[PDB]
Amino acid sequence: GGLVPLELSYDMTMDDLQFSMPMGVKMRNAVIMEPYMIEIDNSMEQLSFDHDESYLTMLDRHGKWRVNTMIKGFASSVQGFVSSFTTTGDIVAIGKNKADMLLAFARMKEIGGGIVLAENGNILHEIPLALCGCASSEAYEDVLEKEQKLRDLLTERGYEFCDPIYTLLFLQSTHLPYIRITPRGIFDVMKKTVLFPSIMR
Repeated sequence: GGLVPLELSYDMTMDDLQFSMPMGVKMRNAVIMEPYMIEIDNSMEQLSFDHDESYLTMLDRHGKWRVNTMIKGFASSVQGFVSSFTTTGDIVAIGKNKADMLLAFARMKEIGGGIVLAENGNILHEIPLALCGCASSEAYEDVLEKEQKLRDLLTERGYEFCDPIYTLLFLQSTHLPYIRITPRGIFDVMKKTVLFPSIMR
């Protein structure tokens, strides 16, 4: 557990894992994304491993809003993956098992923020916020280790692009084409309009 956990005003529940919009974001490379029409049944607690469409939920750090969409091409067997290591402070949850996503979120809060990869009821890997980037040169090695391991695991589970941290960091960047996830919902960068909107929690 955590003596000093991330004191978010909310816990992530199954109600934050309701997916309904027919459109998701598809990775062209590590950062460039385009709209795509979801081709699979996004009502299931567990998604199949024979495709590369994963649930993606973006959650307000303050718990007011959330965006429930799909990301195609991030991975094909990531069960639960949560990161609070964003420049906005907002929370990203990606995966194919809603229970593992909830578990990774709870564990992320327990360790005081950061990155948590969970799988089949267990925590596969975690990086506390202090080790997600090299804030202190003293910790460089540790950072590197924590990072590389994460890479390896994500690469084993279908992440084929160069840098998943890059991906996560630029999901909300409305100046990079072609579609982004914003507090107002998914966002068409070229037409500068909200597509399907966010949900008030």
